[PDB]
Order: sequence, then C-alpha cells, then structure tokens
Amino acid sequence: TEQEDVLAKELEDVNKWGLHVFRIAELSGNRPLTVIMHTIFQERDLLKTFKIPVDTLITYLMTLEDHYHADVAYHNNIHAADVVQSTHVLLSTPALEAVFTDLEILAAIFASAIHDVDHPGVSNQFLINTNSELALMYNDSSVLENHHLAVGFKLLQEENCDIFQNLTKKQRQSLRKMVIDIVLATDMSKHMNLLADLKTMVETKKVTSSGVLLLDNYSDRIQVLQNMVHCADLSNPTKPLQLYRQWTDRIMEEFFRQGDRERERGMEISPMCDKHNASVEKSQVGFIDYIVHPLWETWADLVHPDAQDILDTLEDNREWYQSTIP
Amino acid sequence: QEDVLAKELEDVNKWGLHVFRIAELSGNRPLTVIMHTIFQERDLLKTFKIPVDTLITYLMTLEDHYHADVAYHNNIHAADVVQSTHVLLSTPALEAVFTDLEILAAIFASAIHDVDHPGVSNQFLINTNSELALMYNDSSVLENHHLAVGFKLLQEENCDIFQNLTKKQRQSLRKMVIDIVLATDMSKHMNLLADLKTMVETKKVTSSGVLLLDNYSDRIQVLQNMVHCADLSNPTKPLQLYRQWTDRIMEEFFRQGDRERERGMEISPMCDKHNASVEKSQVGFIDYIVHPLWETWADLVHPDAQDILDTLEDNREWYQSTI
Ligand SMILES: O=c1cc(-c2ccc(O)c(-c3c(O)cc(O)c4c(=O)cc(-c5ccc(O)cc5)oc34)c2)oc2cc(O)cc(O)c12
Ligand SMILES: O=c1cc(-c2ccc(O)c(-c3c(O)cc(O)c4c(=O)cc(-c5ccc(O)cc5)oc34)c2)oc2cc(O)cc(O)c12
Ligand SMILES: [Mg+2]
Ligand SMILES: [Mg+2]
Ligand SMILES: [Zn+2]
Ligand SMILES: [Zn+2]
Repeated sequence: TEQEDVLAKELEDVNKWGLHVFRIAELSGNRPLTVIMHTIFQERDLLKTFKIPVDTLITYLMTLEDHYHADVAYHNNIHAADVVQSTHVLLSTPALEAVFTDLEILAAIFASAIHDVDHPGVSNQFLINTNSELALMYNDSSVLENHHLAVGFKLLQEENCDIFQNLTKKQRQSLRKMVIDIVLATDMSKHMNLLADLKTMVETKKVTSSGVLLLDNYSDRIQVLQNMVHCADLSNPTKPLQLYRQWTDRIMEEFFRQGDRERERGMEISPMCDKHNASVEKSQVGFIDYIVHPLWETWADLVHPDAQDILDTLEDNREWYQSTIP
Repeated sequence: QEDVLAKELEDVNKWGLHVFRIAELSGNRPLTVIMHTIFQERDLLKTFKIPVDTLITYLMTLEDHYHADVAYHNNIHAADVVQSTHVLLSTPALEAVFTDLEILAAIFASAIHDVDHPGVSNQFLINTNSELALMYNDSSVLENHHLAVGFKLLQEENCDIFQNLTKKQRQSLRKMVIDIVLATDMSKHMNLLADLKTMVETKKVTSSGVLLLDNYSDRIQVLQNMVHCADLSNPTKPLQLYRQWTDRIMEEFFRQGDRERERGMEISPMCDKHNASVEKSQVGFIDYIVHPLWETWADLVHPDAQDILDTLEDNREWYQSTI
C-alpha cells in the first residue's frame, strides 16, 4: 500500500537527528519501537552478526512494545523508539568510529529499547511515597530503572523471544552487565555524579589524529555508553523545535496527570506536576540551563566537533523558549 | 519447659546465649521469643506504642518465612544476629549514642536480614539465571529480597508493628533498615571494613569517653558494621556454639555444591564435600574476614569488646593447635 510505502521512506532518515518519529508512530499503527529497532538492526547488520532469526526479533520487539503503556503520554513506546534511534545516531558519530564492539553496540541499542519499559507514568519519588509494590520490591533505590531492566530481560523468556539465543555464554553475561549499568544510569538521581565523571574524562581525554577517542578499561567504555544513553534520553531539547515541543506537551501532560493523582490522594505535588501553578516555558529554560545544557556541552567537548549541530539546536531552542516568556 | 525457656532468656544480654536450646525450648521459635524479650528489655513496645499481639503476630509470620530446611540461613541464625546486635548496641562505648529509632532499626534489620533465604549464594542465583537474580539485576539479590519480604509482611493481618510511628519516623526507619541490610552483602565487606578502619583512625569521643558521631553517614555506617559483625559472629562465640554454626554452614555449602554438580557448573569455594576441609575454611575465614572485622570493631569500642575478641582468637588457636 501507499500506507507502507511512506513509512519506508520516513524510515530512510533512521541515521539522522530529527527523525519523524511521531509520523512513523502513526504510519506503523503505533508500532514505532518495533519498526525502528528492526530497521536499525537491519541497518547495522546485527541479525546476521548475532544469528537473530528475524521473526524472533519481531516477536520480541512486539512483546517489548506491548509492555510500554500506550496511555502514558511521554514514557511510552514512542519515547523508547526515539531514545533507541538517538543512541543509534550517537553511535555512528565520527569520534566514536569502531570504538565499541558489535556486542557493546548491541548493549547500547538494547538498553535504550528497554530503558523505560512498563513505565507507569509516575516518578520514583511518587512510587516511594505511595508505598507502591514497585518501591517495596526494590527498596526505594532506582525503582523504575530496576523494573525496566527486569521486564526487558524477562520478556526474552517468552515463546520465541530470545534474540540472544545464539550468543555465547560470556557474551550473554557481558551484554547483561552492560545493559544493567546503562539503564541504571538513566536514573536522574545519578545525573550529577554521572556528569562529573564525564567532565573528568573530558579533562583528560586522549584522541588519535582524525579525532577518534581512546578508552582503555571497562570503567570508561561503559560510562561513555552510560552518558550516551543518558544524553539520548535527555535529547528532546536538542531535536528540531517542532519535535521538541511535541515532547514538551507530552511530558507536561504526564507530569500533570501525576499531579492530579497526587492531589487526589492529598500528597505534596512534585515539582512540575501542578497544572494550576505551572510555568511550562520557564521550566524548560531552567531544565536546559541547569541539566540538559551542561550534559550536552560536556558531551560535545568529548566528541568535538561531531555534536556541534546537536548543541546548536539546543541553544536555539533555549533562546526560543526564553522568548516565549513575556 | 516454659520455666526453663524463661531462664535461658535471662541471658539475653550476654554473649554466648544458648540460642540453640532456646530454639528447642520455644518450639522452633527462637526469633519470636528473643525479639519479644529484647523489645521488653529495651522497653520498645511502650516507646513506639507497639501492641503486644501485633508484635507476636508479625514475629511469627516473619519467622515462618525463614526456611526450616536450610541448615544455616534460618530463623535460628536470625535470632542469633538479633541477640548479638542487641548486645553490641549495649556496649559502654555507645551509651546514649543512638536514638530509640536507630535502635529499633538495627534490631528490626537484624531480624529480617536473611528472611526467605533459599540456602544458596547470590552468585549461584546469578549463574543459574534465577528469578530472584532476574528481578534484582544481579545486585545484592538476596539482600534486596530479604528487605522486600521483611517489609511486605508488615502488611499482613495485625502485623504492622510500626503502625503508631509517625510518618517521618517510618521514613527514617525504612531508609536505615535498607542501608543496614544491604550492607550485609559480603561483596560490600571490604569497603565497609575500609570505612570502619578510617573511622577508627579518625575516632572521636565526647566528654565521657563515648563514641562521637555527628552525621547520618557515620551513624548508619557504625550500625551497618555492627549488624555485619553480628552476622559474622559465629567464630567469636563459645566454641560449642561456634562448632554448631560451622557444621550448619558447611552442610548448606555442600548442598549448594551438590546442585552445582547436578548442573556441571564449577563448584564454588568450600561447597565441594569431596574436596572440602572444614578446618582450613575456618582458619582462612577467620584470618581474612572475621578477625580483621572484629579487631577493627574492637578498636572502635575499645576495650568494650575484648572478651569477644579474646574468644575469637582462642577459637582461632583451637584450630591452629588441632589442624
Ligand atoms: O537540579 C535540578 C534537577 C532537575 C531535575 C531533576 C529530576 C528530573 O526528573 C528532571 C526532569 C526530567 O527528568 C525530565 C524532564 O523532561 C524535565 C522537564 O521537562 C522539566 C524539569 C524541571 C524544570 C524546572 C524545575 O524547577 C524542576 C524540574 O525537570 C525535568 C529535572 O531539574 C532542575 C531544574 C531547574 O530549573 C534547576 C535545577 O537545579 C534542576
Ligand atoms: O569473599 C569472601 C566471602 C566469604 C563469605 C561469603 C558468604 C558467606 O555466607 C560466608 C560465611 C558465613 O556467612 C558464615 C560462616 O560461618 C562461614 C564459614 O564458616 C566459612 C566461610 C568460608 C570460608 C572460606 C571460603 O573460601 C569461603 C567461605 O564462609 C562463611 C563467607 O568468605 C570468604 C572467606 C575467605 O577465606 C576469603 C574470602 O575472600 C571470602
Ligand atoms: Mg527512565
Ligand atoms: Mg544474608
Ligand atoms: Zn527515558
Ligand atoms: Zn546472615
């Protein structure tokens, strides 16, 4: 159909910052994660490199996407597809060419795909403060992020869902640990310590001629992948403004629906979640100034100059949101 | 028999309590009766308005979720750690250092710190792709699980012994209990001991001679090492208790190696009953783990723990002279 023809040409932009991820979401019938991951796996030749049967991959992605809540405005399968594709671009960057093995690449993309699976649309602090089953299970520590990992790995055990079946013993173990360290690092309560170590690595960065980056142990491979997926998760303000604003509308609706769930239980309303005292534009400027821009500036230095366009878009969008404040 | 149990329970403030007799005399309820006795002794039911029937009901529910078919990590071990932590809290070097809430957290954490232990290591649960290691992403799999169970059972019928604590009290106790139990993971032992060595070398005492602890970081860290010491307190106990603990942990290890054999996996250290020496295990366990830990704790509370440290070294030299 012309229906599938357009999705296929929209998917040609899969290597580009600013992929039309919302139209891909509509064209695929609300399967952006499955089609974007399939494309990225086709693009990186990962099915052959790891002997993943395509119907096993599709079956897993469909199951994985099924476990993102479609009634959650932001932390849904579109956000996962976006973080997947954003990590996929951040991996093709010139300063990181052939720095990561086929396995580590598989870790970064897989972690991005599962990094928010089964997100209920409420924050860790909410889950802790409501004495939820999730916070009880995980002892208030990275509650969501531990749950995303647990579901993402668990779904591999469903019928014809083990996309890692033809990986070796040690490969499965190394992939498992890397995905764990990556997704656990998406917890915003670790952002400051994560950013400090990224600065420390930047202060002492070592590069070849041409500008490819040198890491040596594992404690530096994983932290770059940690900050990369952390950057991809915090990449909305660096996307074209029309994309950024649709993400802003979605995160605010999800915040507000948490604030209503909070107000109806008579709880303290978390920052950003009260629709009756919100300042969406000022909040985006502060969020950029204090969180997103320090992160992406530090990432830009580490990969100089490959992330300049990304950083440029972020500062354009900051200046714009500031101008919407009268 | 209730008269004899009550008399053994008079030793609740003593190192070397006959915890195994109390297990027998209480109908395999050492955790319930020892916790109840300690709560009475410390007057915790009235301090925190804990109703007596609620306490007994939770304690027996908690004790039930320890496995009676696990040789070491069972309700007797929990009662032992509870009572050992109880004695360590009463040491003169810590008089009036800790609040009633921190005392409640340390004792409660000791009670739940190994609940629903299946008798196999974290590494075994990771290598066998267990549902527990799956749930907890291979990090402190048992310890996170003990915490989840211990807090979960407070929700059963008339089991919330914290129902009359204030909300911030509950919030403060919950965080302290989590920090304490997660520190019982032996993978955390070296860092926990390095911190304790740092605290000993930078030690501060008030006007009295009592340990000085400004902040949460130092206070929770002492409680972590305290419960960690109580958890690793078998070789410091009188030899007839120590040996029974050693027989139990060896049998639990051997059972883990028997399942490792029924799967062709590499057999964990000290789990191969066909290549195990109990005497060498105890000597290495004391020399590398228990004596470094207890010597450092003895420094922190010097000289309060001299008899405990003397008993550990005597039990060391009992192995030395008999191997
Ligand atoms: O230290 C800070 C941490 C955070 C922080 C912490 C957890 C957080 O979860 C998010 C978060 C996030 O994880 C994801 C987001 O999309 C936002 C967002 O859009 C807006 C904000 C926001 C804006 C203004 C505020 O006063 C507070 C929050 O937060 C988002 C941000 O936001 C700041 C916003 C500021 O304006 C100033 C700060 O110092 C901070
Ligand atoms: O890293 C280590 C962890 C542990 C460890 C872990 C879980 C554990 O459960 C116990 C444990 C415990 O909790 C209680 C015990 O009574 C013992 C014991 O008697 C003997 C041993 C033991 C002895 C030698 C070994 O090579 C291993 C174990 O362990 C007991 C100990 O023991 C060590 C003992 C050593 O001699 C050296 C170590 O590095 C370690
Ligand atoms: Mg997340
Ligand atoms: Mg334990
Ligand atoms: Zn996310
Ligand atoms: Zn224990």
